[PDB]
Amino acid sequence: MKELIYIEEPSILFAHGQKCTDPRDGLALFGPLNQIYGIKSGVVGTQKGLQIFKSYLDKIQKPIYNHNNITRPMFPGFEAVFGCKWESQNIVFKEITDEEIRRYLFNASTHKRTYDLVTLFNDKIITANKNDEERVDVWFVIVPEEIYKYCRPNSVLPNELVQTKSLISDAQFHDQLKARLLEHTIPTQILRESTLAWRDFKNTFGAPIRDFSKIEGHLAWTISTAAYYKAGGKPWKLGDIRPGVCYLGLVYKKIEKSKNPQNACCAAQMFLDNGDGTVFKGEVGPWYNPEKGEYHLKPKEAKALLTQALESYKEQNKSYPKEVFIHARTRFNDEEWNAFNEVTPKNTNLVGVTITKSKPLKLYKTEGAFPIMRGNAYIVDEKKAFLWTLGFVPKLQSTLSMEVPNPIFIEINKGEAEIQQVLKDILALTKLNYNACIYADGEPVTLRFANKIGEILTASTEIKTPPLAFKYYI
Amino acid sequence: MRNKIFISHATPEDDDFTRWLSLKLIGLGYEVWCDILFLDKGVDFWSTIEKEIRENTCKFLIVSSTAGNKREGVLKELAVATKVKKHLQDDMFIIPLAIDENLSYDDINIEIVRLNAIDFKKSWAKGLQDLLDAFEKQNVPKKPPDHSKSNLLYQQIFLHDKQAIEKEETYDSNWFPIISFPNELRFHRYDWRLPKQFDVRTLAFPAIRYKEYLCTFAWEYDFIHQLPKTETYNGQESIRISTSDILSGRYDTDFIRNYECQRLIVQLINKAFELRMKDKNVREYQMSKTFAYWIEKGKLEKDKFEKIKLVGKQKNKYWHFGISAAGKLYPSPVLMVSSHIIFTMDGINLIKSKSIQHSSRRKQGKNWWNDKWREKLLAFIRFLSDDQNAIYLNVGSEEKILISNKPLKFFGKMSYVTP
DNA sequence: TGAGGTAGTAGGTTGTATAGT
DNA sequence: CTATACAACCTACTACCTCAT
Ligand SMILES: [Mg+2]
Repeated sequence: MKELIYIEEPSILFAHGQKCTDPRDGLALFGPLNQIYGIKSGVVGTQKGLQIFKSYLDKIQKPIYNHNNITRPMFPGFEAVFGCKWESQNIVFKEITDEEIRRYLFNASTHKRTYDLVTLFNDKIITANKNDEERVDVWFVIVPEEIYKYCRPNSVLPNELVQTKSLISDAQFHDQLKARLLEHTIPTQILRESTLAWRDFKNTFGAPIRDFSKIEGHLAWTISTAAYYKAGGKPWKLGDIRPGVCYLGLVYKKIEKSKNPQNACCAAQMFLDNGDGTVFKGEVGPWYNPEKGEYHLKPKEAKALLTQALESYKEQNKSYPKEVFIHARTRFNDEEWNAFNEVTPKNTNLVGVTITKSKPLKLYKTEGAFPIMRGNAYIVDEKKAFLWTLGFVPKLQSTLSMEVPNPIFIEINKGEAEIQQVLKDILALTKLNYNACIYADGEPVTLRFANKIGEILTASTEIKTPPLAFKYYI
Repeated sequence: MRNKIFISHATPEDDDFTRWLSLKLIGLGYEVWCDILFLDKGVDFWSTIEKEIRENTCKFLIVSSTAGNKREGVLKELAVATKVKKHLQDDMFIIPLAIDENLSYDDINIEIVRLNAIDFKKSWAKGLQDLLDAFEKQNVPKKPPDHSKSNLLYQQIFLHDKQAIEKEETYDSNWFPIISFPNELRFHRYDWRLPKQFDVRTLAFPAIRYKEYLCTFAWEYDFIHQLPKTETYNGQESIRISTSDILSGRYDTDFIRNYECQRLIVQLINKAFELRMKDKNVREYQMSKTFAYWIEKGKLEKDKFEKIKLVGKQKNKYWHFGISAAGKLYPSPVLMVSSHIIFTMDGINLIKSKSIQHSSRRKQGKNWWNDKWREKLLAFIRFLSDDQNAIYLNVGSEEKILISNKPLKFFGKMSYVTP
């Protein structure tokens, strides 16, 4: 009978340096970490897109309840929640028209149809941002359904809608839109006409196609908390994080396009205590491995990344961090790490940590309907442990993984550290996701966003973008 | 002297607001008396409200919800402020907190219908400002705010009922450890007897081709019916590698490393499993990665095992609990079992299209809760077992792999009261 | 919340080495 | 060059997990 230690749940700290466990409650109770002058919201949507968005801004001022407000906290309303106004009176609109939508949308190719509406929005956004004397804190892209429906690979507009035959015989619109807008940094928050106005989108039966009555309070929390983060201030910070750590999350994406199938973009995302995050964009190499089904780096690029992270940290924090954890889902080749070692200052401790959600040690509580509460961990080796970032959470009285939860193996592949701090720091790092405001995420924010980030690297590759904060990459 | 801000509220209808107002207020400096903070146990408990309303309550806040006006307890709570409204002889002693978008005048109690509207309807924040700004206009007492107080309460009171508690609880794994491994692992320079082009997975034993040598836990003698003219191999000739060494890593051969060896056992273990289910009473669901095994309808009496219900019905489709075997060497070699829900319209004929299955599985899954998922799986392992302590996986006639039916148990102090 | 998309993981299908003409 | 004896992909298929949230 092995024994499970327990990791006390990390506390994220909100206004007045008062800390608790649920951002939803932490913000609702005290508000954001840095209260901000009111958000000025630009809209890049159909004249309808404005009314819906306006429906939301107006809607969220008032409280909005979830189905059960223990499992999902209610949303007091934006002003009560964030102590500032995200006013619908104050919108700064750049219109798009069906004529624009129809004209661009219809092209036979998905890609020529995608890449150009993407181009359309940016000029509309870019023109507003660069040109405006008037300033908008966030640009919200209100995507008519007609865009969402058809701007993805594998979605086939009938041959009976296409005005022009394809000129010749990536493609996800929103990510691209973030990617193109990447070189000039602007915060893009993308919304779907359907989500904002979901009861105004009935199906043939006349019931709404997607019905959110259960989680409507929740949506606002996710949107605002993200909207809040883009507009300036972070909602919250990790409460008791020992000074001077660096969490670095290694992100790659395979570039399918290259004839040689090793062409995968590379990144590292730097998190300290806030999760505002900094995304260090690495340039494109032969990272993917055919034999190994793995991602990896040559030292010379690898040295630039750690350094790019270390130096920016220093420009940021006036010293080199005394502890650096590099997380990734893969083991580290000794040569790859040794590249990392060499760049690193002498007394800084560099830890590589492989967080792999392989399907192991599904643990079933003996008694009761509910599963093992989250924070239980089993420690395999001084090096290797299993962490439950998912599982029943009593503040919620709900389980976080809605099935029996799957713990994540954590191994300090390279470097030496106390596994107990590792589990701790990772349990902490699930608390930092500004964009999806939940009690905690399954994955630490280091590697949580890689799959989304990965598209963004590749979708824009000409660019050599400076290291940037998350809101830009969100 | 009187400092308090008593909040009269309906529960649980205005609980979300009442809790928000008090905590926000308490944090702001105010002293708030609300039922929400306490856990009263006394006859006076009505009295406590009355004494507090009677004497120390500077302001009476009442939740102006439809429920609040029609509530017996609140209406009783209300009774005093009016009784005590005069004594104060302050007009603004009672404050309707109109939090409800939908109050007919008819609902509103007459006493407070008259009164001024503290509008939490349009926004909660404006209402707080309005409630507070009204507090400025009349000098309602305050302390410098310490939100520390605000969430000491929230953390201590509201969160009191459910939090991590030092409790003891054991959890059953889905890793059922292998018990016994064949004393040696041997490699046969099968050579001429060996044909590369043949497939051995109709060889009724775990066999895989590594290099030019032959790999398995079956002694060389084991394959006859399907491998002729191999009475020609010296007993001596094949390598005979200590298994009890390999897990250790005691065996590293520059020709082949333990990592290589460790990977190898696993196809066998899984294969060993795959065969045994060939003859262990369960029809197998095939997923591309590996097979899933679900007992057919009626195999177990009334479709239940050991009191567990491993076959059932959903809609027009029967569901059949099924399982898979991952075998993993490390940290401790074990059989890993992931659980499945197969689907049949009729008791033994499998459903054609996954999409119906994927829908079935998600729809069916919602019913089973941690308690249910564990019992069915353990029983299913319990079901397979060919003996009291373990399952039997047959590599070879004299060589067998034994895996405990009951998975590893982890005991942790620290758990939560079941709601 | 849930209809989606992702991420494991095997493999059989497949594209490269070897080898003999 | 062209047989194949193999290597290393690529592909369903499924359990999770996310978002144009
Ligand atoms: Mg988002």
